[PDB]
Amino acid sequence: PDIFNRDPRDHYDLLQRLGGGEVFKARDKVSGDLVALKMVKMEPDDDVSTLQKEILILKTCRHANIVAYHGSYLWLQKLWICMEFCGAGSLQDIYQVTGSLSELQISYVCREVLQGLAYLHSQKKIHRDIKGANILINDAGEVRLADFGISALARRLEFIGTPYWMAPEVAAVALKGGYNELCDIWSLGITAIELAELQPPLFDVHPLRVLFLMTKSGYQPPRLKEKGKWSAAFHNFIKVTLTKSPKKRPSATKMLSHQLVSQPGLNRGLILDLLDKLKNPGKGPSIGD
Amino acid sequence: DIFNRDPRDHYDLLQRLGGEVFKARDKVSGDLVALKMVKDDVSTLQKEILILKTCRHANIVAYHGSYLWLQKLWICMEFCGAGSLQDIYQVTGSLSELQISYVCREVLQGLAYLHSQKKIHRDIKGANILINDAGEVRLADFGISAQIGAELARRLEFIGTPYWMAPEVAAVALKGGYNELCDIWSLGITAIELAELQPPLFDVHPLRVLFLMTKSGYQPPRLKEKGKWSAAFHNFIKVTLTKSPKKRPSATKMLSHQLVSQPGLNRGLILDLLDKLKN
Ligand SMILES: CCN(CC)CCNC(=O)c1c(C)[nH]c(/C=C2\C(=O)Nc3ccc(F)cc32)c1C
Ligand SMILES: CCN(CC)CCNC(=O)c1c(C)[nH]c(/C=C2\C(=O)Nc3ccc(F)cc32)c1C
Repeated sequence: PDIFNRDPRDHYDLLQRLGGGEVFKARDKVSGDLVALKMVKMEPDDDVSTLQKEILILKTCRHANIVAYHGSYLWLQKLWICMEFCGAGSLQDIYQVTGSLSELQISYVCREVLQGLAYLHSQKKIHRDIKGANILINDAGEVRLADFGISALARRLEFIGTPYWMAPEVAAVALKGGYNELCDIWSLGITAIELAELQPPLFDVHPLRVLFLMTKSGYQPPRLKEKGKWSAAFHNFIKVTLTKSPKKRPSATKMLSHQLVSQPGLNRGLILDLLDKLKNPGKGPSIGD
Repeated sequence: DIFNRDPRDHYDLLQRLGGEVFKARDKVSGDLVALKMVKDDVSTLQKEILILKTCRHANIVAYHGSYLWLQKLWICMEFCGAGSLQDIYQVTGSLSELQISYVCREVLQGLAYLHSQKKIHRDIKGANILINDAGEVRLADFGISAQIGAELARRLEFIGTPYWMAPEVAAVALKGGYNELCDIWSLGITAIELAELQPPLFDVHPLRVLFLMTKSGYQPPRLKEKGKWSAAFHNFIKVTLTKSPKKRPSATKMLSHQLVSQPGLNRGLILDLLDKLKN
């Protein structure tokens, strides 16, 4: 897992707090390469073997659409995860300045996220948290999924020995959990709306009320507010990723052949366009020269 | 309702009932009680105790108070002289159709109440159904039912933004992926257990049973010896054992079923069983 009991300041120069555990911009002391350092506060009763396993899940990822992992540092009951630095931050950080993404910019992001998701799911990993805040953009306009599952089955293993009085739905939860990797496909459909509208659907509704409505029978999956503005391909992409039944929701590899993400002309240049907007968001210079 | 003062001060310890539950006597009133001894978050502990304390119904064991001493938690509960139905049938053998119909009615009254309080028992079985000396039926928690409910309520307060969650993820975040109707199915299995001395598939490996239950085309269990039981009993088993929880009847709905609504269902049927237990 490459977890070093050393102080991270020995190898890296902390530069600036990027966000919030806490993420910092850092420079490699020998090469001068920019990295990101995610600091996670560890409690004393935390199990070491469980931390090594979680870290190794990140370490064993070798895909272009998942942030690269360089190493980890355990010092002062604080874990420092060293990863690929993505200059433009998250898509949430970006759209909060630029406004709504265009249909082609979203199509390219969805394609890149789906490539990341197809790889994770083929390794039996579930991101579990796909949203604008967790999709990073580097200076080249490239898309990376941030780290997942760190400091997040054993309880469910206890009941497994006595299933004889269990209802079929309880037995299904006990054996495979109440969800699988297809939860990420639904989260990506919500993310595509988020990128188009600046908010996920029902964002103005109380957290608890949304949870209740989502579980309530007759629950209708979200849809894009405007119609004509978006192609039939984009509306269908949202409709199929937001399939209510996970038994009917398509896999990431199935989605990769969808018209919205398989169309020609989708490249990081679409994101470099968005980045240009980010660099100069306000109006041009006034008469005061 | 938890105290730091050692329980031996209020109660005289008696014989171990099952392990860890103990029979005990109140030092001032002489009243018999049962003490559940359990060997860490104080927020989750208070949540568990409150679930037990707020259970005030004639078909649910009464809570008296709790004691935290030597890192051990002693939960003082109402005493039921005949122990669990499991303890009983391992001595008497099979219950009759009328004794089962009476137990099912009493359990359903206990469940209708728990379900009305947004509580789920989650471990309905012969082992968790107590019988007192007067032939009355009380639902109990030998295991970790209140712990599960408390742990779920704890996870709810710490549940992050829900807006990107798939509906199935929302269901586990909100209620562990199922609802109160699981108790209805467990009651269906318990009625077979009281009739045959074991739930269906008891002889089959638990991993194999889990795979069998989660497979497509899984047939709900049925009573083995069909001619021994009435059409009403066969039907009660059929409807409580509805595979889909969308079609499974509620505890209030089940209380209007012929098997449990019929006259001549009273504690006298269990008194006959208890005398058989003493014979
Ligand atoms: C809070 C205000 N911020 C201004 C500094 C908003 C803009 N955000 C920023 O600058 C920013 C930048 C430039 N990078 C990141 C984050 C990460 C990065 O590079 N690799 C990672 C790997 C994993 C991970 F989980 C996060 C990151 C942010 C938040
Ligand atoms: C296996 C046969 N054994 C013979 C010695 C045990 C028979 N069983 C017995 O004696 C017995 C008696 C008389 N009460 C209980 C249990 C409880 C009780 O009264 N209130 C509760 C409240 C909560 C709870 F979680 C358990 C009990 C048993 C096991």
